[PDB]
Amino acid sequence: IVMTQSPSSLAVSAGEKVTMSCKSSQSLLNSRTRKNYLAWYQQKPGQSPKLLIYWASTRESGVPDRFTGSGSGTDFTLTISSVQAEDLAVYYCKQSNNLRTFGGGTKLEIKRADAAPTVSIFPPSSEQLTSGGASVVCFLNNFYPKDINVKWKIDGSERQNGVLNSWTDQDSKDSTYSMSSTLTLTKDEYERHNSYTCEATHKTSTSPIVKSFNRNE
Amino acid sequence: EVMLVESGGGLVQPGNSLRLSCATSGFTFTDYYMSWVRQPPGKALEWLGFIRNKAKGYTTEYSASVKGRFTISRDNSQSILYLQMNTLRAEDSATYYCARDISPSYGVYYEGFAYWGQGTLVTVSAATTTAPSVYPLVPGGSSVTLGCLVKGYFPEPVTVKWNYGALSSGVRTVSSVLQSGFYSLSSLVTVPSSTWPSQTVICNVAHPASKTELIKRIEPR
Ligand SMILES: C=CCO[C@@]1(C(=O)O)O[C@H]([C@H](O)CO)[C@H](O)[C@H](O)[C@@H]1O
Ligand SMILES: [Mg+2]
Repeated sequence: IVMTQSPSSLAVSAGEKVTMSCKSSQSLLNSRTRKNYLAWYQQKPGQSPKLLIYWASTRESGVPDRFTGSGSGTDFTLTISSVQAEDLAVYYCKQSNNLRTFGGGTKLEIKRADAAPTVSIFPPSSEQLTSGGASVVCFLNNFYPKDINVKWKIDGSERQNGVLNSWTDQDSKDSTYSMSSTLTLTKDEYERHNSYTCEATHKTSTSPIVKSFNRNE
Repeated sequence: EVMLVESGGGLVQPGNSLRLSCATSGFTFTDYYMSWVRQPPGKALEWLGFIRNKAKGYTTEYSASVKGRFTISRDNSQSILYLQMNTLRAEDSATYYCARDISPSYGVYYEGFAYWGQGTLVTVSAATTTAPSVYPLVPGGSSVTLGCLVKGYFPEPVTVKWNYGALSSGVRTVSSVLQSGFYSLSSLVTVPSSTWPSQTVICNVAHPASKTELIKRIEPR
C-alpha cells in the first residue's frame, strides 16, 4: 500500500484552522473489525513521533479537542480547529491494514508578526586561538520571517569565504527564528587584521543592524 | 511506566553490519507486536518491519525496501527487541526507533504505536569518529547572551545542555552544518546580567558516538 500526504508543508497564523490530507492506494477499512486502520502521528523537532489519532477518528489519551481525524476507505484528513505555538511539527499518517506504511508527512509552520533580530558578535576564545584557529560568530536572535542576510567586513572590506550560516527550528514558544553566521579563519589570518564587522539585513528595516569589535581590545 | 530504549547506534563503515537493541519494561513484552521505524535526516518516517506477539508465534514481516537485508528478533526472557542490519550503505544513515505495536490477543487492542523509543542515530560512512572541540562564546545591559561553539565532530549528533539541564529558558541551538567532513553547531543562552558572571554558567556537550561529554564553564574575558 502506498501512502501519500498533502501538502508537503504549509504556514498559518495562530488561531487559524488547518486541514491536512492523506491518501492510500488501497482501502484501509478492515471488513472484520469494521474500522479504518489509519493513524496520525505528531513529530516535533528533535523528538520521537507521538500518536494523536487512531482508527481514522479516535483521539489518543491526552490529545486536545482541537485535533480531529476523519475519512474512510482511501481518503483521510487531519483537522486542527485552531493551531497554536506548540503545534510546530511534521504530521504523518500511517496505514496498518496491511503491515504498516507511513505517508511522506506534512510540516506545519506558523506565521506571526514580523520581528527584528537582536544581534551579537563574539570574538574567538583563547582556547581556540591557542590551537591555531579563529572563529568569529555573529548571532541573530528571535527574528521573523526566516530569510535574513549577514555581511561580514574585515578592516572595512567585505569577506565571503570561510562563512557558514545555520538557522534554528521555529521556536515552539514564540514562533521566531534565530541563526548564527560563523567566519572561520586561521589564527594568523585573524591577527593580520583589526576591525571585525557583521551586518544583519532583514525586512524589519532598510538599514542593516551593525555589530563590530576590534581585535586589539 | 512504559520504557523503550534503543542502543547500538553510531558510525559504521559501508558494507559492514550492525545490530540494534531495544530494551523494554513497564508492560507484558510478549503480549505485543514490536516494530522498527527509521528516519533519514530531514526525511519521512519509514516502517521497516515487525515481529508478532507470542499468541501469533513471534512471526516476522518486513517492508520491501529492506527485505533480505534487515532482520528482527526478540529476547522474550529479557524483554529486548533486536534489529539486525546487513550490508549497510550511506542510504541507511538514519535515526532508528523501536515502537510498541498492537496487542490484539490480550487486553486493550487498538491500531497504533502507543510508545516509541528516543531513537538511535546510525551513520554509514568510511570516515573517522572524532569527538568535538567546545569553545566559549562570550561578548567582547540588563541581559547577556552567551554560548558554546561546537566544531570538528563526526558523526552526528551532539546534544548541548546548560547548567546540567537546570538552565533551559532562552536557549537557542542552531542546526548542524557539514563542511570538509566535519560537523559544527552553536548553542546560545540569554540570561539576566545579574546572573553572570556573578554566578556559574556551563554548557555540557555530549557526543554519543565517541562516548564523550565535554564541559565548558563560561568565563569573562
Ligand atoms: C490479531 C490480528 C493481527 O492482524 C494483523 C497481522 O498480524 O497480520 O493483520 C491485520 C490486517 O488488517 C489483516 O487483514 C492488521 O494489519 C494488524 O495490525 C496485524 O498486522
Ligand atoms: Mg510472511
